[PDB]
Amino acid sequence: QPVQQSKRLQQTQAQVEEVVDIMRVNVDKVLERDSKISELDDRADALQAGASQFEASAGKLKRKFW
Amino acid sequence: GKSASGIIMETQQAKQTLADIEARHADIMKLETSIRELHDMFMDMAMLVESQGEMIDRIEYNVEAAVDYIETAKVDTKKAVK
Amino acid sequence: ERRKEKHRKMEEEREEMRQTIRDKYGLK
Amino acid sequence: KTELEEIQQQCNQVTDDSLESTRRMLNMCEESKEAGIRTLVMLDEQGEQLDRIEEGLDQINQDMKDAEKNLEG
Amino acid sequence: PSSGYVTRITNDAREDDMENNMKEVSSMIGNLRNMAIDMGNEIGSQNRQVDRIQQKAESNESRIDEANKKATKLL
Repeated sequence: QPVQQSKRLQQTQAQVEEVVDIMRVNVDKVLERDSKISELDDRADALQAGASQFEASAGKLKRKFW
Repeated sequence: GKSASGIIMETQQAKQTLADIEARHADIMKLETSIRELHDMFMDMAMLVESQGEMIDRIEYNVEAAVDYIETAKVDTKKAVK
Repeated sequence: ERRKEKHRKMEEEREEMRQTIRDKYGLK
Repeated sequence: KTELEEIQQQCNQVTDDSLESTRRMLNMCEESKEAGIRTLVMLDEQGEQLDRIEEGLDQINQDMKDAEKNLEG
Repeated sequence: PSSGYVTRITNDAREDDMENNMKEVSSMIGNLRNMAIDMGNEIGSQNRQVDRIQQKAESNESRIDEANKKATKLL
């Protein structure tokens, strides 16, 4: 149904508040994401080493005999 | 003499207009507070997503080796023959 | 543990920013 | 009078408060819009990296179940 | 408070001004919405997609390590 034309100020007022809520959700989600993206900078480096270990165990394994 | 009863209502109407005025004011001011808020949140997303940015840059360089290791040592396990 | 140090020492300040922000708007 | 004039002054300092309010509002929305751009731009390039991370940690799992030929010893 | 966002009390330019900023502040907000909805959806995606990175990068652990045990056994 048609536009809106009786209290355009309040209209924006309201129209602005909905956006505020859509953002409480986005800020929230960006938080769950800030934590997750923490366990990644860990396990990343925690695997950036898990390999830097499976390497020497080959450069030494190789170089040796087996 | 100079006005008397006239300047009497020239005020009654003033007090009204100022009442209409502060009225409109409060609406606008109310809108402006919600907007500061929408604004504050928008600015936080951009500083947040810009932080987790470095955590996706480093988390890069470090995986820019992680598998590169299980690669350099991927072949080294070929001595499954020797 | 040398690594798990910076790892938990970092997450800390990360939580200092999480709450400060989370409360600033009223979450949980 | 020092009755009607004071009122006419409040009438003008408040109207100026409003015009000033709309002005900041408008400024606040533009700043709000410049942050949404650069934000959406970051979430973009980063939503790309987050794919290589997965890509790399795909070859990691690839160059792995192969060394599972450790059925040597 | 409509038929124009700003109710003309004293017919100035002070309001004409307000009107134009209103017609514009409002005409820029339904705009911030799309952005709020966009990013909002992307946040969620990059999110659940970061978990996959997790689950998977966890098995890359029980490999780059558990299979490295054999690298300690053999040699």
